[PDB]
Amino acid sequence: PQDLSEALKEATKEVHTQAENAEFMRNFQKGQVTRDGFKLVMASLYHIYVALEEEIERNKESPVFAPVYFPEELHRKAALEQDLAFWYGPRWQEVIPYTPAMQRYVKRLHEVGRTEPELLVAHAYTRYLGDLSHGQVLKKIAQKALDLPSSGEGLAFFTFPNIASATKFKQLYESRMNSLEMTPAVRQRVIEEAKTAFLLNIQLFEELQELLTH
Ligand code: HEM
Repeated sequence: PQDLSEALKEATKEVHTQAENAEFMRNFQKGQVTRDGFKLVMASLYHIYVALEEEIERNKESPVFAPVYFPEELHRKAALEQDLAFWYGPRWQEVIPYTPAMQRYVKRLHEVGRTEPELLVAHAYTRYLGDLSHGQVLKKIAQKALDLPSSGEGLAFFTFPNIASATKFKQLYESRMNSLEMTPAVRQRVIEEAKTAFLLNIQLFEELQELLTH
Protein backbone atom coordinates (compact mmCIF):
# COMPACT_ATOMS: atom_id res chain seq x y z
CA PRO A 1 0.00 0.00 0.00
CA GLN A 2 0.92 3.69 0.13
CA ASP A 3 1.45 3.64 3.91
CA LEU A 4 5.20 3.13 4.35
CA SER A 5 4.51 0.51 7.03
CA GLU A 6 2.43 -1.62 4.67
CA ALA A 7 4.84 -1.04 1.78
CA LEU A 8 7.73 -2.35 3.90
CA LYS A 9 5.88 -5.45 5.04
CA GLU A 10 4.75 -6.38 1.54
CA ALA A 11 8.16 -5.67 -0.02
CA THR A 12 10.08 -7.75 2.55
CA LYS A 13 7.67 -10.72 2.60
CA GLU A 14 10.01 -12.48 0.18
CA VAL A 15 13.30 -12.04 2.06
CA HIS A 16 11.49 -12.77 5.32
CA THR A 17 10.13 -16.09 4.05
CA GLN A 18 13.69 -16.69 2.89
CA ALA A 19 15.09 -16.01 6.37
CA GLU A 20 12.73 -18.65 7.77
CA ASN A 21 14.67 -21.09 5.62
CA ALA A 22 18.22 -20.09 6.57
CA GLU A 23 19.56 -23.27 8.22
CA PHE A 24 20.69 -21.67 11.48
CA MET A 25 17.36 -19.85 11.79
CA ARG A 26 15.58 -23.05 10.77
CA ASN A 27 17.20 -25.06 13.57
CA PHE A 28 16.75 -22.41 16.27
CA GLN A 29 13.18 -21.96 15.04
CA LYS A 30 12.63 -25.73 15.29
CA GLY A 31 14.23 -26.10 18.71
CA GLN A 32 17.76 -26.88 17.52
CA VAL A 33 20.17 -24.56 19.36
CA THR A 34 23.00 -24.88 21.89
CA ARG A 35 24.50 -22.65 24.58
CA ASP A 36 27.43 -21.94 22.28
CA GLY A 37 25.21 -21.05 19.35
CA PHE A 38 23.00 -18.87 21.50
CA LYS A 39 26.00 -17.02 22.94
CA LEU A 40 27.12 -16.29 19.38
CA VAL A 41 23.69 -14.88 18.54
CA MET A 42 23.70 -12.63 21.59
CA ALA A 43 27.20 -11.33 20.80
CA SER A 44 26.00 -10.58 17.28
CA LEU A 45 23.02 -8.59 18.55
CA TYR A 46 25.22 -6.63 20.95
CA HIS A 47 27.53 -5.37 18.21
CA ILE A 48 24.62 -4.68 15.87
CA TYR A 49 22.65 -2.75 18.47
CA VAL A 50 25.66 -0.74 19.69
CA ALA A 51 26.18 0.55 16.15
CA LEU A 52 22.45 1.01 15.48
CA GLU A 53 21.84 2.99 18.67
CA GLU A 54 25.01 4.99 18.12
CA GLU A 55 23.68 6.18 14.75
CA ILE A 56 20.15 6.75 16.04
CA GLU A 57 21.69 9.03 18.68
CA ARG A 58 23.63 10.91 16.03
CA ASN A 59 20.40 11.48 14.06
CA LYS A 60 17.78 11.70 16.81
CA GLU A 61 16.87 15.33 16.08
CA SER A 62 16.79 15.01 12.30
CA PRO A 63 13.34 15.01 10.68
CA VAL A 64 14.30 11.92 8.72
CA PHE A 65 14.33 9.95 11.98
CA ALA A 66 13.00 11.96 14.98
CA PRO A 67 9.44 10.56 14.67
CA VAL A 68 10.71 7.01 15.33
CA TYR A 69 13.14 7.92 18.11
CA PHE A 70 11.94 5.90 21.14
CA PRO A 71 15.02 5.66 23.40
CA GLU A 72 13.29 4.44 26.55
CA GLU A 73 10.90 2.04 24.83
CA LEU A 74 13.39 0.45 22.46
CA HIS A 75 17.03 0.77 23.64
CA ARG A 76 18.64 -2.69 23.79
CA LYS A 77 22.32 -2.09 24.57
CA ALA A 78 21.88 -2.19 28.38
CA ALA A 79 19.91 -5.45 28.25
CA LEU A 80 22.54 -7.07 26.02
CA GLU A 81 25.33 -5.96 28.40
CA GLN A 82 23.46 -7.65 31.25
CA ASP A 83 22.92 -10.83 29.23
CA LEU A 84 26.49 -11.05 27.95
CA ALA A 85 27.85 -10.62 31.47
CA PHE A 86 25.90 -13.79 32.30
CA TRP A 87 26.80 -15.72 29.15
CA TYR A 88 30.46 -14.71 28.89
CA GLY A 89 31.16 -13.62 32.45
CA PRO A 90 32.46 -10.39 34.07
CA ARG A 91 35.09 -9.88 31.35
CA TRP A 92 32.67 -10.45 28.50
CA GLN A 93 33.76 -7.32 26.60
CA GLU A 94 37.27 -8.73 26.29
CA VAL A 95 36.19 -12.15 25.04
CA ILE A 96 33.07 -11.76 22.91
CA PRO A 97 33.55 -12.54 19.17
CA TYR A 98 33.46 -9.96 16.35
CA THR A 99 33.17 -11.72 13.00
CA PRO A 100 33.24 -10.53 9.34
CA ALA A 101 29.49 -10.93 9.02
CA MET A 102 28.97 -8.89 12.19
CA GLN A 103 31.40 -6.19 10.99
CA ARG A 104 29.75 -6.10 7.55
CA TYR A 105 26.42 -5.35 9.22
CA VAL A 106 27.91 -2.72 11.55
CA LYS A 107 29.70 -1.11 8.59
CA ARG A 108 26.48 -0.53 6.68
CA LEU A 109 24.73 0.83 9.79
CA HIS A 110 27.42 3.49 10.17
CA GLU A 111 27.46 4.26 6.44
CA VAL A 112 23.70 4.73 6.66
CA GLY A 113 23.83 6.80 9.84
CA ARG A 114 26.53 9.11 8.56
CA THR A 115 25.87 9.43 4.81
CA GLU A 116 22.30 8.22 4.17
CA PRO A 117 20.45 9.10 7.44
CA GLU A 118 17.09 9.06 5.64
CA LEU A 119 17.46 5.28 5.41
CA LEU A 120 18.15 4.66 9.11
CA VAL A 121 14.45 4.04 9.66
CA ALA A 122 14.68 0.91 7.47
CA HIS A 123 17.30 -0.60 9.75
CA ALA A 124 15.43 0.41 12.90
CA TYR A 125 12.27 -1.15 11.49
CA THR A 126 13.96 -4.44 10.56
CA ARG A 127 15.54 -4.76 13.98
CA TYR A 128 13.02 -3.38 16.47
CA LEU A 129 9.72 -4.51 14.94
CA GLY A 130 11.26 -7.86 14.15
CA ASP A 131 12.85 -8.54 17.55
CA LEU A 132 9.66 -7.24 19.14
CA SER A 133 7.71 -9.82 17.12
CA HIS A 134 10.13 -12.76 17.58
CA GLY A 135 10.70 -12.03 21.27
CA GLN A 136 8.19 -14.30 23.00
CA VAL A 137 8.64 -17.49 20.96
CA LEU A 138 12.43 -17.11 21.02
CA LYS A 139 12.85 -16.55 24.76
CA LYS A 140 10.51 -19.48 25.34
CA ILE A 141 12.57 -21.64 22.97
CA ALA A 142 15.73 -20.47 24.72
CA GLN A 143 14.46 -21.36 28.20
CA LYS A 144 13.07 -24.74 27.13
CA ALA A 145 16.41 -25.89 25.70
CA LEU A 146 19.27 -24.01 27.32
CA ASP A 147 18.30 -25.53 30.68
CA LEU A 148 19.42 -22.36 32.47
CA PRO A 149 20.23 -22.31 36.21
CA SER A 150 18.17 -20.13 38.56
CA SER A 151 20.12 -16.86 38.51
CA GLY A 152 17.45 -15.02 36.53
CA GLU A 153 19.59 -13.58 33.74
CA GLY A 154 20.76 -14.11 30.19
CA LEU A 155 17.42 -13.42 28.50
CA ALA A 156 16.83 -9.73 29.27
CA PHE A 157 17.17 -8.94 25.57
CA PHE A 158 13.82 -10.59 24.81
CA THR A 159 11.86 -8.35 27.16
CA PHE A 160 11.08 -4.68 26.39
CA PRO A 161 10.04 -3.49 29.88
CA ASN A 162 9.23 0.06 28.76
CA ILE A 163 6.58 -1.24 26.36
CA ALA A 164 3.37 -2.21 28.17
CA SER A 165 1.83 -3.68 25.00
CA ALA A 166 3.78 -4.88 21.97
CA THR A 167 0.77 -4.79 19.61
CA LYS A 168 -0.12 -1.28 20.72
CA PHE A 169 3.49 -0.14 20.43
CA LYS A 170 3.60 -1.64 16.94
CA GLN A 171 0.66 0.53 15.87
CA LEU A 172 2.33 3.60 17.32
CA TYR A 173 5.65 2.78 15.61
CA GLU A 174 4.01 2.14 12.24
CA SER A 175 2.11 5.41 12.60
CA ARG A 176 5.35 7.31 13.35
CA MET A 177 7.03 5.68 10.34
CA ASN A 178 4.06 6.81 8.26
CA SER A 179 4.29 10.35 9.60
CA LEU A 180 7.82 10.63 8.18
CA GLU A 181 8.06 13.05 5.26
CA MET A 182 9.80 11.56 2.23
CA THR A 183 9.90 11.92 -1.55
CA PRO A 184 8.99 8.95 -3.77
CA ALA A 185 12.71 8.33 -4.39
CA VAL A 186 13.67 8.29 -0.70
CA ARG A 187 10.67 6.07 0.03
CA GLN A 188 11.86 3.64 -2.65
CA ARG A 189 15.40 3.59 -1.24
CA VAL A 190 14.01 2.96 2.26
CA ILE A 191 12.17 -0.12 0.99
CA GLU A 192 15.32 -1.35 -0.74
CA GLU A 193 17.42 -0.68 2.36
CA ALA A 194 15.01 -2.83 4.36
CA LYS A 195 15.68 -5.73 1.96
CA THR A 196 19.39 -5.01 2.41
CA ALA A 197 18.84 -5.24 6.18
CA PHE A 198 17.23 -8.67 5.92
CA LEU A 199 20.10 -9.85 3.73
CA LEU A 200 22.71 -8.69 6.26
CA ASN A 201 20.90 -10.77 8.88
CA ILE A 202 20.53 -13.81 6.66
CA GLN A 203 24.21 -13.84 5.77
CA LEU A 204 25.11 -13.29 9.43
CA PHE A 205 23.25 -16.50 10.26
CA GLU A 206 24.90 -18.39 7.43
CA GLU A 207 28.20 -17.50 9.11
CA LEU A 208 27.12 -18.40 12.64
CA GLN A 209 26.01 -21.68 11.11
CA GLU A 210 29.35 -22.30 9.41
CA LEU A 211 31.14 -21.41 12.65
CA LEU A 212 29.07 -23.56 15.02
CA THR A 213 29.55 -26.74 13.02
CA HIS A 214 33.23 -27.69 12.62
C1 HEM B 1 13.80 -17.38 11.70
C2 HEM B 1 12.42 -17.30 11.26
C3 HEM B 1 11.57 -16.23 11.53
C4 HEM B 1 10.29 -16.39 11.98
C5 HEM B 1 9.62 -17.72 12.33
C6 HEM B 1 9.68 -15.09 12.02
C7 HEM B 1 8.35 -14.86 12.35
C8 HEM B 1 7.72 -13.63 12.30
C9 HEM B 1 6.35 -13.45 12.68
C10 HEM B 1 5.42 -14.52 13.24
C11 HEM B 1 6.04 -12.16 12.43
C12 HEM B 1 4.60 -11.77 12.17
C13 HEM B 1 4.11 -10.43 12.66
C14 HEM B 1 2.66 -10.20 12.30
O1 HEM B 1 1.79 -10.73 13.03
O2 HEM B 1 2.40 -9.51 11.29
C15 HEM B 1 7.29 -11.48 12.06
C16 HEM B 1 7.46 -10.10 11.87
C17 HEM B 1 8.66 -9.49 11.48
N1 HEM B 1 9.86 -10.16 11.28
FE1 HEM B 1 10.24 -12.12 11.49
N2 HEM B 1 10.59 -14.10 11.60
C18 HEM B 1 11.76 -14.80 11.31
C19 HEM B 1 12.94 -14.18 10.90
C20 HEM B 1 13.09 -12.80 10.72
C21 HEM B 1 14.37 -12.16 10.39
C22 HEM B 1 15.69 -12.84 9.99
C23 HEM B 1 14.16 -10.83 10.46
C24 HEM B 1 15.17 -9.86 10.37
C25 HEM B 1 16.19 -9.75 11.44
C26 HEM B 1 12.76 -10.62 10.75
C27 HEM B 1 12.13 -9.37 10.74
C28 HEM B 1 10.77 -9.17 10.95
C29 HEM B 1 10.12 -7.88 10.89
C30 HEM B 1 10.73 -6.57 10.41
C31 HEM B 1 8.82 -8.08 11.21
C32 HEM B 1 7.75 -6.98 11.12
C33 HEM B 1 6.55 -7.18 10.19
C34 HEM B 1 5.69 -5.93 10.07
O3 HEM B 1 6.05 -5.02 9.28
O4 HEM B 1 4.67 -5.84 10.78
N3 HEM B 1 12.10 -11.85 10.94
N4 HEM B 1 8.32 -12.41 11.95
